[PDB]
Amino acid sequence: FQRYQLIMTFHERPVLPPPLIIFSHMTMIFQHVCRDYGLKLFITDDELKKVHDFEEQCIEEYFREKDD
Amino acid sequence: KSRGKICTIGIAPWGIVENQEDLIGRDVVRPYQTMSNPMSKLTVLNSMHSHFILADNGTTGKYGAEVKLRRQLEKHISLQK
Repeated sequence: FQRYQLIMTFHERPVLPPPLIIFSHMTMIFQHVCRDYGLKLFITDDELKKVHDFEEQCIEEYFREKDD
Repeated sequence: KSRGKICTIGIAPWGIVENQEDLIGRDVVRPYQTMSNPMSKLTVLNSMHSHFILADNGTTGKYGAEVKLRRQLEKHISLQK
């Protein structure tokens, strides 16, 4: 279960390690005046329709198998 | 109760469907209602059919526009190898 939290907290972390992370901290201040993957996955309407059809097929198959 | 699909094909005249509208959308999903109105003088499209072939002779409210086409299609598919 905690593998997910480990992966997320290392995905959100900066690149440089703490010995030289002070460079990455200054860039955040400089960018202060101004998720394709790793968290989510954005898909079009055709892919959404195919996913919905697959899920309906899976749930009806599950109920049929349970009854049988 | 069982898996699998049955290729049921309906060849119905276009003039007897309860909603000539709500189906004009070309290559797009169109919702359809199975509710039957006895005073509408028409009939609803039967569900649980895999495909439909709606044949029209230009009239509305009368049959006879699909028997010859259905027989010709049966003759042509019978000769198929």
